[PDB]
Amino acid sequence: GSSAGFDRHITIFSPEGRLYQVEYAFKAINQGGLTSVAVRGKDCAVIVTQKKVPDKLLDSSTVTHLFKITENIGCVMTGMTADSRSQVQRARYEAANWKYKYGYEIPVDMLCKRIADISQVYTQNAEMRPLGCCMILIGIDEEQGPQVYKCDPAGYYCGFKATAAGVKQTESTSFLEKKVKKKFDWTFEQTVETAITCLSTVLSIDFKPSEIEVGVVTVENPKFRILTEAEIDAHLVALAE
Amino acid sequence: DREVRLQLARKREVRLLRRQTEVSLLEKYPCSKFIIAIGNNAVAFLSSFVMNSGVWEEVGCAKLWNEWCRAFCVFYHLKSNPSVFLCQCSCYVAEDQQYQWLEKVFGSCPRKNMQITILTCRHVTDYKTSESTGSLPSPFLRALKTQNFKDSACCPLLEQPNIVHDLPAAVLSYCQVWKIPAILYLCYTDVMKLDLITVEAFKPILSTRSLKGLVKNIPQSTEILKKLMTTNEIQSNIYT
Amino acid sequence: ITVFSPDGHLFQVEYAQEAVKKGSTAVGVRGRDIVVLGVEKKSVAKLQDERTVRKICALDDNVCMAFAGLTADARIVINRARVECQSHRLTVEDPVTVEYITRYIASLKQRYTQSNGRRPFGISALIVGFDFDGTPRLYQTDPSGTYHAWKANAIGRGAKSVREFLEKNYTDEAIETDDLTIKLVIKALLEVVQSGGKNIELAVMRRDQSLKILNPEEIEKYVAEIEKEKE
Amino acid sequence: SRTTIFSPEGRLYQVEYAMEAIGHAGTCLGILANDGVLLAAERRNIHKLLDEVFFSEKIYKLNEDMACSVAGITSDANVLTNELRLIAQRYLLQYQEPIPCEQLVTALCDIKQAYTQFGGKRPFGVSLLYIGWDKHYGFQLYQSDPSGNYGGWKATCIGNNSAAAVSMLKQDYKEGEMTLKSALALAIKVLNKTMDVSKLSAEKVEIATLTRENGKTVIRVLKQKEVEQLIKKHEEEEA
Amino acid sequence: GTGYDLSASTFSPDGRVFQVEYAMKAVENSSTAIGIRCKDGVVFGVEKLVLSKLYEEGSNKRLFNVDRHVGMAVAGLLADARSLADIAREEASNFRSNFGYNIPLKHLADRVAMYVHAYTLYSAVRPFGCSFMLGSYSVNDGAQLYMIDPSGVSYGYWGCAIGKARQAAKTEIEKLQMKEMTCRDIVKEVAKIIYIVHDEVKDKAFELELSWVGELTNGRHEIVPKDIREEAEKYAKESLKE
Amino acid sequence: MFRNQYDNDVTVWSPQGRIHQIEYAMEAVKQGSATVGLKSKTHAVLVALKRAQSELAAHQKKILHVDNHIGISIAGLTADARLLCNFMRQECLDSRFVFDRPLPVSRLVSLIGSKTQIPTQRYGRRPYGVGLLIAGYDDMGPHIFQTCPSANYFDCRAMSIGARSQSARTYLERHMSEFMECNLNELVKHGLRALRETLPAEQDLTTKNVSIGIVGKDLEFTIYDDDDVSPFLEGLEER
Amino acid sequence: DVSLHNFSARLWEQLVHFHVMRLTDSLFLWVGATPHLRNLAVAMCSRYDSIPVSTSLLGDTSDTTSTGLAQRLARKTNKQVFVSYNLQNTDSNFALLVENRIKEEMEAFPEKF
Amino acid sequence: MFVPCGESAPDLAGFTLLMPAVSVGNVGQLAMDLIISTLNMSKIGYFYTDCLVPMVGNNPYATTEGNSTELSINAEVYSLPSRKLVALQLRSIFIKYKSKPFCEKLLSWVKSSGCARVIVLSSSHSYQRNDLQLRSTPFRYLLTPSMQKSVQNKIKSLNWEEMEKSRCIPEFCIRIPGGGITKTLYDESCSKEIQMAVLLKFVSEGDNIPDALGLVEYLNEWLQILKPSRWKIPSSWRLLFGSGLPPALF
Amino acid sequence: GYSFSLTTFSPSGKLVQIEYALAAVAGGAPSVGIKAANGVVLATEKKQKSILYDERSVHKVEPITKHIGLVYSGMGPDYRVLVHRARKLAQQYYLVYQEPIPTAQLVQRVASVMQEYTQSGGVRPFGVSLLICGWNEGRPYLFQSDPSGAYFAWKATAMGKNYVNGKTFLEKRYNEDLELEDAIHTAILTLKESFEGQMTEDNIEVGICNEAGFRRLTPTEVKDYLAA
Repeated sequence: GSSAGFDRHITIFSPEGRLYQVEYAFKAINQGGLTSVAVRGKDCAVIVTQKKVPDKLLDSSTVTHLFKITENIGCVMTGMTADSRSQVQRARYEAANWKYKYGYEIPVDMLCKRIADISQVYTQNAEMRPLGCCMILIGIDEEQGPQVYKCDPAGYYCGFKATAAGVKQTESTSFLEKKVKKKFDWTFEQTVETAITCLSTVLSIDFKPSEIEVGVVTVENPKFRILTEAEIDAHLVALAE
Repeated sequence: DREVRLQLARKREVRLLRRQTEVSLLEKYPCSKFIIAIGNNAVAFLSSFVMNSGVWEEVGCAKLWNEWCRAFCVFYHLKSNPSVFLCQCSCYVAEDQQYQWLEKVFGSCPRKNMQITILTCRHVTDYKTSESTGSLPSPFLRALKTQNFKDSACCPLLEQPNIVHDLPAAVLSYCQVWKIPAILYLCYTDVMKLDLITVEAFKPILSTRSLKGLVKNIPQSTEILKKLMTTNEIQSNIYT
Repeated sequence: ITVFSPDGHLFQVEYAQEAVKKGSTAVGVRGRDIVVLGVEKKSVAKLQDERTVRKICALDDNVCMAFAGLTADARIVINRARVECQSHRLTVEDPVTVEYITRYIASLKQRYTQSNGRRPFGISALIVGFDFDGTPRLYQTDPSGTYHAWKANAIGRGAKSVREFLEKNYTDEAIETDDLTIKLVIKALLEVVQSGGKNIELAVMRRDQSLKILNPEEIEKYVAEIEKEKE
Repeated sequence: SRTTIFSPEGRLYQVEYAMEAIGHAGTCLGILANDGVLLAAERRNIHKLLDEVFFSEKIYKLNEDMACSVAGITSDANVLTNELRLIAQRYLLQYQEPIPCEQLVTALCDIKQAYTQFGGKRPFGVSLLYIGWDKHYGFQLYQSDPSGNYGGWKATCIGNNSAAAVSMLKQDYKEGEMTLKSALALAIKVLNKTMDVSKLSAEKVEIATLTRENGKTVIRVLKQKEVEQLIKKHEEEEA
Repeated sequence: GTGYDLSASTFSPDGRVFQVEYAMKAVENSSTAIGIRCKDGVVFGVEKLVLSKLYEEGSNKRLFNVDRHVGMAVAGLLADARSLADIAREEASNFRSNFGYNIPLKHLADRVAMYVHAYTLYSAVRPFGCSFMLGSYSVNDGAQLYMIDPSGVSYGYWGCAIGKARQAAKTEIEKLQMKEMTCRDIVKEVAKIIYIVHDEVKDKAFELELSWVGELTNGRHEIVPKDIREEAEKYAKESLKE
Repeated sequence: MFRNQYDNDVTVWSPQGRIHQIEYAMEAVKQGSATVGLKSKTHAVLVALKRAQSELAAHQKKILHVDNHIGISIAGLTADARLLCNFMRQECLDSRFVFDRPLPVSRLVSLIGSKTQIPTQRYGRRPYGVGLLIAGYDDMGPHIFQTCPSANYFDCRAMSIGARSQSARTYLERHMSEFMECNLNELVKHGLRALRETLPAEQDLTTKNVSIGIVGKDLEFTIYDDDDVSPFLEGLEER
Repeated sequence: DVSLHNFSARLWEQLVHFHVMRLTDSLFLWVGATPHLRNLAVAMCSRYDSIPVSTSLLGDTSDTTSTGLAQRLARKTNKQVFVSYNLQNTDSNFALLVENRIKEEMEAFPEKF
Repeated sequence: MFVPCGESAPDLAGFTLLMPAVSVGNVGQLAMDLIISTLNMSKIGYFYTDCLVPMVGNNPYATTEGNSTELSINAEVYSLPSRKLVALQLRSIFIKYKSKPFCEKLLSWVKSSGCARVIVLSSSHSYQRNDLQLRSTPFRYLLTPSMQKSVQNKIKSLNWEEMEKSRCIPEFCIRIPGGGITKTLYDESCSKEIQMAVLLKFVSEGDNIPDALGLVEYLNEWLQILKPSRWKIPSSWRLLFGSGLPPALF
Repeated sequence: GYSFSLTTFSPSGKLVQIEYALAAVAGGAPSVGIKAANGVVLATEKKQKSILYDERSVHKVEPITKHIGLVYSGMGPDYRVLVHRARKLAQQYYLVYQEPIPTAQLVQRVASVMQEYTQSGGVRPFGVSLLICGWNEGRPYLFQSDPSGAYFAWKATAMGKNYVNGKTFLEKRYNEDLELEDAIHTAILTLKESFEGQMTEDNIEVGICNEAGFRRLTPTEVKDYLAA
């Protein structure tokens, strides 16, 4: 290829020491069109994302963004669906390898570290392109309890307590920091309501049980569970009252 | 460096060598119908039909050199009435040498009376068409008249987006700029080698006024002559 | 590098030919009982020893070669050729033939000019020496990899001019003895470069001897008598 | 891209670019002397907080018999000097006789030319000067070119070149009728001539003397007061 | 997006890879193919544009049979369609052998989606120029229809189209209600849609290529009987006329 | 104008959703000599036009023998033709060697398509630039298969590809029903008439420029040379 | 019969390994520290050329090491010698040592070439 | 080298030339042809020079059937005397070592004829500056000192972005790698002190129709060509990207 | 993939790729290290932009075989990859020589990896600069591995934002030898001089090294040093 331009070739650094391909991957994540949130409560970790179904011929059940890598580890995906599914499969493979070799469950920290290493590989080798998707890992840890880690195509994997990703990421993060500074009990219902209302207020729309999908992992039940539309409707009624 | 480049420039430049043995051809004798044949098929058709009756004495040859083709650029005149001229140019003239060739042929003192009839063949792929190139007729042809030609073309003119470059375009541009009546015939043929179908498609031109009285009919003599040049240099083993 | 010109010329080999043309004039003569090499020198060496700039070398004892072009690729090809000579002397235990090493160098150049991952050598190795039976030899490879035996060849700066001058001069009467061959080589070199003197790097090899780098004092005295003969 | 493609005129490219990079890469100097071949360099910037844990900057030691100075890219110079040490120790393991200077410089230039020949890597753009006494011949100094061929330059200077002064100082003593002290004097004179900005000031230049004393190559680097008196000789030269 | 549309591993300033979009639009260049996922099963319909009478009937077939149960309708480049059909055949056979039972449509769908996405990732290899509808019916899994966009998405559809007339076909399909009916009427409906979307002025002629999988064919992807195809074509012609 | 930017490689998609390299490969078949392929209810005749030049220079063997019941004719590049013929011969021989069964023509064509699809997808490659007219007779019956330079292939009743093959295509399309219900001699004569209409008006079907390969119900694929084509030329009307 | 005389030698420092396949006269020789069949050339005495004719079977064509070693070994012995030199760079002097290394073994074990 | 279409040799005294440049793709030429078609600028002469590879074709701006059957050489010039507007039209690629003679010849032509302001529509490479092109607007300008101060203050009021003055060999000489002809032409004009301005745009190779629309809108904003559906595209803008879909491919 | 070298010499001869890598390194959080008499410290700023970021998950310091320790300024995935590579090299050296890897050879190995990654095609130079730590023979070490692969021994140096001001501050502050328990104070003051606000316990990390090795200490431990 011999792509001399910095803007259309990952390897070459920009004159200001920046990687334009990574920025364009972030713009792809934005182009996904959806927004996702994640909050680490004192008792569980939540992930809330909207499920906008084009038209009606498409089966709403098939389209999803909540994925589980390990039975305790959940995930939410933002960006191109193909890239998201590829990263989910790679994370599943990494979890299986860790279970087979080390013998115990893959910690969320180590899973995000591995995914960040893969992203570094992608963003360093000129052959391939950075995957246009952002993945947020949640799970219950025996030592740190609930754990929220967000991995990004750049290779940045710092753990969070409350985080968001998507087109409305900035406003969601602002509102989430505002909520965090209050520092209330952060109970299951509290954290779930915080996340869902953050998404609703940043999108400036009313939420329906079928319009969004919610998944939660709790200390009492380490296994990751995707909340059914009935539970989401109950929580929406809770916000209403 | 510069001297080497200058030596190359000479090697590439067209040199006019008289065939009767720095004055240009038209500067030496004026013409009234200068026929230009570009490509092997064009010169083959010329030799078959037009150069059948008359002396057609050799007057000059514009020898040149380029990375593609060094063949010949022999010029002819009927010699029964030297008013009518002719040119059988098979060697490919490069872009940097086309205007040198124009200067050698005409120079800077044209007569402004010649009906420049240009004979050339292009490939079907060059033809810009709305549909696929495979749907086009194999040997179909097109014409490009100038402002003051005024003589109806025997074939439909080219479409707007389609263009022609290289030496035929060079001569046509020279004629248009200096207001010389002319017409550029394009024989869009799928086979660029010597094939009698291409000259069969070139046939309609001898019927029109352009190159009308030069051919002394005799289709049998011309048709037999066409089979003479059908034998050509052995091709390579690339295609079978 | 791996693409042909419209006329059928590989660009890399032609560029290597140009590099050779910019090189010094390697001139050799196939004399009986004596083979003489000669290469034009750029003098200079005001603070540099002539040992490291010796364009004429010795591949083993029965072969000596000179080159014209870039000196780095020349050094590496010389190293490979001498390594091959030593390996043959070790395994086969026979004196390497001039034909053998010339063909090896030509094959190496062909390999390097064929693959597109590596550029051709930009030199033309002029190889001389004596075979097992003592037959004088004269060869000249090219970046393309075409080795050709010659009676008296000359390749480098103004290769064609010196080659035709030497062809006009080269005769068995001029090849008799060894002083006459030295005169021929020095005459060709002086025709190339008028300054002469230090520019004339002269080397001689006899039938049963090794490569003798003729001393500059010997080179200039031969030049003087050559001048005397002209007058 | 076309890192190993011949130019139309035969001027292989990226190696003139290496040449220019060397040219604007300081001023490394070295002059051969009968007592012992000498080397010199330009200690760019004061570097007050820098600690000289290493043997010296731009003057890397090649085992016990050879030392080298570079005037090119620092990283490439480091890698190539590490390779030089590796090859020298390799030959020492092979035979007790230490690697001759000519063979080692030939090996390094072979690596550089191989990079210049096989595509897939930018040429190593570092020019090196090797000092060292050898069992064969004697004290030797070689000028290396990042594009390949080395040289046997008894006196040479890379970077800012200006070989006229070094030639006028080398041929002054017949180029073979010199002494070590004359070598330091001439090196200081030429360095001062090259150093247009003010003048060489002690820590602005680092030199190393490689002489065989009692059958032992001593590679002694001059600094502190050793360089202070060298520039004092520069003051002596000014008079 | 000039300059950023030459490699599949280059992101445009907007943040999209243009090679994949060009692959989708090249799929658009081909004639439209329609699939329907009714309650009884899945029915396929492809506008097989006849090029010349010389080609024997059945040539350039667009409806492939990956296995007994799983079929496929394709669009875009037919060479890539055949290659993907072979790959899906291999995957389905591998699963049937290793696990012993027929592959669920979801597994084949996401595996082939991952493969095509892998092709879209790298600069050397180019994205597949074909989009296909992996549709199948099982007595347990149910009537499932998955479209595999060259991008690498595996979305379950109740009905969708791919080709030049994709938009109008989708509009007509959504006018149709694809729930709770036998495929016996779905064949007629899909033939009707194909007839409407077909453009006689541009496309000289076409051939109806209908295949279905469902309880009527015992969950097997088989070409519809000639009588049923003729009846569907007659109904479509009658509806189109006036 | 714009297509020039999206036709350098085979892995680039044009803004029009096209790969012009595949189109150029598809024209490479037209660059070759004309060939005609037609079949009847019991036979599959493959008629090829040998280059009408001095056969002394080169014996243009357009029709090649693949198996006892499969044979093909070359239209396009010779290297790709040879590779494809060798590949088909390997597959047929492997089938008959392991399973002891004739390889069906359709399976062989599917394998050819799968093999020829890879170069189109991969970088730095090119599609096989040759068009094959596979005249075979498997259990189902006679089969004329058109293999384009692209991996796409067509099962054709009658076909003709190469230079100026449109006239042959017209003739074949005008007489399909006759081809279906013709015997060996009549079908061969029809193919020869198609080839003649491919030829110019002046040129006629000579023994030097005509080769035919016939595979039938009880006839193995046999290539008839210049001497063996006269029987069909005799009895064929000139008009 | 085929005598598979597998042996190793600490050439220079790296423990480069060796392999032998006698057959009848078509000796096969492999060289390389890592077990890789990178290059391979076959050379045997030819009645038409003074140098035994050799061709680079597989591997990089710009190596001229396996071919040369095969030619020299085919001149030393009779018939074919399938040399498979597989050293990455080894400069060129190291190759001479290996040629010495194999040479010593042939003197020690003429039968186990 | 101006040759009139008829024989009157129309004078271009007090006119403003509109020349394109061989830029990245064909942005300058496309925009020039677009404005020619929109403004219905009649042909007046034929600038026959020895610098471009010859080419011929029918009238790019067919309009009427009679005007459709014409001849278009590599270098032809149209003008609209109503607004004292003249416009050259380049439609050919250059011969090696011939662009500078073109610069000199056209500078002499404009100086002698009287065409005051020469507008050079062009385009530069996408990357352009040190990431400044990605941050700032692609459009720029480059006007010679001889340009009328009225136009200079008009541009200043327009609040445009001036040329980045890309660093070159001495230290900040304006460099336009995409245009190629643009730099030498500007230098020749400055030597001749001929009023002219280069209106370029950081673009990349590919489809450049939107770039042409942007450039013509830039020119309209400056000189109010049309009205500071909109531009009537030429009939030449047809089959500019392909030659039909081969049936066997799909 | 893209085996041909992508870092190409400029006509003038400067390697623009390395210069851009150095610019990216400069555009990073300040990281200052001191080679004190009794130890070497690597105080760097672990700046939490928002309360959402949790410093307890990721760390900017990483000890190598106890004695060695590293920090970085820019990027950070590259830093993680380099840390993994250096740890693997240390393990290999220890298991093959049966002795802990001395500092200088680890610096040489990482610099060689950087040089390979800037030289070989298909890849970009690492956009990070590494500050080694070590207690070899019982002395400090402050090698600064630049992205190109040039490591220089220092006594007081900053590499991130406002590294020039930090260098001047250290030159006007750092003693000829100083001592442990004061190098941390000097580094904290340098960070203050090059900070965008206030430092909490977990807003900066210290890479103090001693006879035991490069120790990360704890947020409470450093918090004690901030009050002093």
